Amino acid sequence: MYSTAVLLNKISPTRDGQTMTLADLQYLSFSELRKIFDDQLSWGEARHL
Amino acid sequence: YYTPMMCFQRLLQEKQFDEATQWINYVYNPAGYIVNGEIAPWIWNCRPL
Amino acid sequence: LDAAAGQSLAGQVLSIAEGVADLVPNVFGLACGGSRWGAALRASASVMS
Amino acid sequence: LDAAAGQSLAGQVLSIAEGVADLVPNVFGLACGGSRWGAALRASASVMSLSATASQYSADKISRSEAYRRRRQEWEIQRDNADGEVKQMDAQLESLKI
Amino acid sequence: DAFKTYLTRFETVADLKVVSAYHDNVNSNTGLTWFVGQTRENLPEYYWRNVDISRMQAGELAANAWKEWTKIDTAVNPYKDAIRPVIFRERLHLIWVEKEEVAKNGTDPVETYDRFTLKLAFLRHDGSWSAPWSYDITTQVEAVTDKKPDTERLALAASGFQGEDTLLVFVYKTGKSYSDFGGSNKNVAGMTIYGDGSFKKMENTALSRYSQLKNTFDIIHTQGNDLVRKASYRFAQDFEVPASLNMGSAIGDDSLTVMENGNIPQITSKYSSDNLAITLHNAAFTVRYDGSG
Amino acid sequence: KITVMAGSKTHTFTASDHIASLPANSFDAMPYTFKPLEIDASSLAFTNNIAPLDIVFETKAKDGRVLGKIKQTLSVKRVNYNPEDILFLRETHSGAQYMQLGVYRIRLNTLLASQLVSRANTGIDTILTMETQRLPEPPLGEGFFANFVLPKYDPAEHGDERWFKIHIGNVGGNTGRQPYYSGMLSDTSETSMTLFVPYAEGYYMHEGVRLGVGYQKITYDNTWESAFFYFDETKQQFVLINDADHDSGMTQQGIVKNIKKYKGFLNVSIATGYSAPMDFNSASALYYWELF
Amino acid sequence: NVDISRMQAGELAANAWKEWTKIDTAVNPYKDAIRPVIFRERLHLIWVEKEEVAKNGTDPVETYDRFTLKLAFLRHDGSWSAPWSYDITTQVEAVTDK
Amino acid sequence: LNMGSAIGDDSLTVMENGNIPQITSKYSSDNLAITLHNAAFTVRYDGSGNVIRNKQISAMKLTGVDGKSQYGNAFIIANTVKHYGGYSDLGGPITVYNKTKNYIASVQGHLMNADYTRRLILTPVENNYYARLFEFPFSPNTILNTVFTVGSNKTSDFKKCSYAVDGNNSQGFQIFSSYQSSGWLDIDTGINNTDIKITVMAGSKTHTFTASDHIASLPANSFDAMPYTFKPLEIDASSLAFTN
Amino acid sequence: NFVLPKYDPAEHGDERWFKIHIGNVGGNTGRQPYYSGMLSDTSETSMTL
Repeated sequence: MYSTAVLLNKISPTRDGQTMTLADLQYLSFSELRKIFDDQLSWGEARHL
Repeated sequence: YYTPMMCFQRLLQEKQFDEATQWINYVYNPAGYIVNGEIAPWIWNCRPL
Repeated sequence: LDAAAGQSLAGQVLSIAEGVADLVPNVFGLACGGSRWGAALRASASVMS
Repeated sequence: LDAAAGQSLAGQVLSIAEGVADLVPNVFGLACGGSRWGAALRASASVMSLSATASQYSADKISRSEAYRRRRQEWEIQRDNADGEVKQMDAQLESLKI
Repeated sequence: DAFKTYLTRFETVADLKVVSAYHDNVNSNTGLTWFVGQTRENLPEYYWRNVDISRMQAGELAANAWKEWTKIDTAVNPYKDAIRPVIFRERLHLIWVEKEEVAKNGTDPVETYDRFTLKLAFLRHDGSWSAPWSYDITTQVEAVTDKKPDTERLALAASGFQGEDTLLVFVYKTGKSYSDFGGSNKNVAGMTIYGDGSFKKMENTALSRYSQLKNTFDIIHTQGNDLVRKASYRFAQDFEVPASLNMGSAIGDDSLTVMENGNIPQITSKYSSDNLAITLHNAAFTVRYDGSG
Repeated sequence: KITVMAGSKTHTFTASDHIASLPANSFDAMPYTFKPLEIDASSLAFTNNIAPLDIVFETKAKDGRVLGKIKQTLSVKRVNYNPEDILFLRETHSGAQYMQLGVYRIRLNTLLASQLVSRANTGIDTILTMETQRLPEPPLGEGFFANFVLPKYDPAEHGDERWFKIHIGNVGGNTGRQPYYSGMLSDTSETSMTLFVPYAEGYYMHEGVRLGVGYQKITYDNTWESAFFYFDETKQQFVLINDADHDSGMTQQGIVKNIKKYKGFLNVSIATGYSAPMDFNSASALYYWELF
Repeated sequence: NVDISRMQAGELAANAWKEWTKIDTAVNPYKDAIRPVIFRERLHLIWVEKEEVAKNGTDPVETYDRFTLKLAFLRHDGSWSAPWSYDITTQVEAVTDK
Repeated sequence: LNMGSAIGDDSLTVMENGNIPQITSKYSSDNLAITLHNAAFTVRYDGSGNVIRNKQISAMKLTGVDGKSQYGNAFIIANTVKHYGGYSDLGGPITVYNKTKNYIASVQGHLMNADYTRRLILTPVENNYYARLFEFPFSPNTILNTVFTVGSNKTSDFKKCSYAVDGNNSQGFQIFSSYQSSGWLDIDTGINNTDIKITVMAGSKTHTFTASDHIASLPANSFDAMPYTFKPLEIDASSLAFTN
Repeated sequence: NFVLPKYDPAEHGDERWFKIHIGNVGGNTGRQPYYSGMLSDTSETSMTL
């Protein structure tokens, strides 16, 4: 496989206006990030990120 | 069921603790279990019980 | 010393394979035979010893 | 002990050479064959046995050395106690003089 | 002197020359690559190691990506270099061949043909090796050696077909190229073994089904007597997928219900020219009322 | 419902049309099974021969509440048996084994124990020294060694970034670029390095073999900017092409007239007869770390 | 072995020599065909062996002598690696004039 | 064969990897011929490790307005340089003088004062700010150890003046860091094609091969490490005195 | 899969236990007890045979 930029863009923006970075999302363990972006990517990509 | 507590009991007999707790968590964990990045719905980490 | 005991604990497989593999006749042609009779029993003695 | 364990640690090469040397047929002419079947397996078994032997020797050697080390510590502590008592009763002695 | 003995052991472990490699994957991008090599001395003892090229950064490989050598204690005496590592039941197995000068009974001239013994054995959870299964392949090797094993270099390739948990091993004669399997090509005779010891020679069409694995053969390069060895690969028909999958359970929303036994037990893939078609059989789960406690 | 997404394809099968056996209706454990589902998947992006697909069990009630969303992902692996991309082991006549994967070469074994013997027949001191630590080793097959010196870092020319990717060009069947190396640039001096170009007979296609460099914000991969090389046979040696502007040159396909000096690199040359020093990062690195 | 560099033309001190050392290799050479050599700047020891063999498929079982050239080299511990073996029966037959 | 490396003279340079990897001997009737293939070594401008090295070589390696280079140029350096005074003795500014292109290149390891835009000051008195000779500004507030471009023929004046004053802002003196320089020393990093050479002596034969006639590949001409490789050398040596 | 009703003394009677029997098999057209169970007087009993 996956492109990190493509995935982060797929989740973009960061809800503040700009694209988020990996450092922006430290952020939360796997389950609640799968919840907060449930409709916006798949399980495998979540694992990847 | 038997071998995990075999190892656990021996560890406790040698004043080792943290590895013993890590070991016995294989059979029970009050904090529940983590599988596939998620909290388990079962209660005991051994099916027959 | 545990390593010594364990590597002792793994001679039985090879010794039994030796015993069973010796049964096949080794001479042939116009004078066949020559199988090491009772070899398997000595293999068993070796494994127990 | 060190020499014995080390030299027993060098029988494996010869034994495995024996194993690989026996596979060749020894009889020939009009009755060929006679190779010792499965001998190499017994060679491997023997090298395992002698390896375990040398390891036993090594463990005994080191255990014995550590036994001496402990005995040495014990001598040291009791000698220190002897000296402590010596100077202690020397102080007692100066008290008795005064 | 202790340093000297360690130096001796270091040189006998360091001069190791690798002789076979195998890849537990159907591509060249991920997986674990396994090497077996033989010592410089004239004694038959072998060492194995493996390395992860998933971490390969295209020309750069860190130290930790490797594994140290490891002795194989089995008493194998393989003929020349017909020794090879393979993986099935996702576990390691070693395969090799043995030459023995046997004479057929009831011949006035006692001719001395070469029986070829196919010996397979696997490493267990303590490195202890089970005794090898042995099969007779003298007929097939004679056929592919053209009754002259000695004049021509022999080799075998091992591959694991996990579509049905079988082993595809091919004995053949070295060449600059290789034609399709099955029928007129007499250079390659394969052998399929099931997970128990049942061996089967395959007929022409069954052979041709695996024709595409012909790329991983040990080919004499065009520069004369040059010999380049290729690592074997796990084979899939054209696209590998696990035959079953599952994700167990999950807590339902609002902590009032759960679902469980999410499983897809039968997964089949069929490749028709360009099309890849996935069929899932008896995919099922269950939904039951309970909370979180 | 079950939703399957693969590439641009999204098939939803509900119990309305793919139910195997509809269960009872109560508050009990309701088991749900489906007819064997067929899913067509050919539009997959097989990046590195692996294509990911996802399967979602969606369970919801008529009130609008969702009973739950099961997510699972599968990888589909494309069998790839091209001759060029299967690694194969080669041996030099000097006895240094290595493996080749496409363009890359990795040394596997080592050939140093002989010199350890030579020194250890004298005192131990001789073993554990720089000269033994920098013993030469034979080349990794046929090829050559090229020295590059790269300019001091400049935000104006190089730009945002200080690392750079040196890429290979004309090799095998891949005319396009392939990242061959990465480095970090020095903002206080010019960086010196030596790279081992591999070789095979007829391995290079048209116009020798290229050595290009990418700085971000810029890359000199246009015509006659990357360094160019070829194996000259009349000299039986590897020779560059574009050390300067020239009006005639002997490329792998003969006489060429439009020759310009290589760009980007401060300096490019061939380290003739140069032997790589004793490496501490090979497959056999751990033994060297242990021994030294 | 001995260093004759300190030879003073007929006279040498004892230290120029070195004490004897047993070779533990199980070598049984024919008569006196045994010899030391040095390469890789390390010792190697070479000898030949006589084996009474009969060529297969001969109505008279003649007993020629296969001559086995065995080379083994000393290691840093003094252990002897098992020898490489080569076949030189044809050349020895040619030079011995049968 | 190999000599490894050796320290250059004057504690400013070093010669590395002197090695002769390929020796071939050919015997033609009487003649003995030695051929050395890919004879090579390398040169690296670096000292034994002192103030002289870490300051003056960094002065060499950094450049200025002329555009990189300034290489092969004569410099007026100091023998020994020592703390003289100031607030705190950090790296401190010491300069070197290119005479061919009259450049003041001063280097400082680290700074302490971030308010005063202090001046590169070269004064012959160390005690009179009105007796100042050399004053030079900053483009960046922090110093990047920049060129200062003397301009005129002040080589001897540079030789006479000492006591590089760092602060010397409007307050008059404000000693930041001055360094004693003792005597002065001359260097020239220029080298000629004939300058570098290899000599082989055997018996009555003395063959000198320079880069003028037996050069394989001429390296860069800069302040970096120059690797030197020669053509395969033929050396005839037949009249040797074989003693023993 | 069998799901069996919640126990009722009116329709079941004295006993909450039940015997599942096999019929037409082999040569035994008669009854043959195949399984036994306890019925749940609070919920429905689910089992797979």
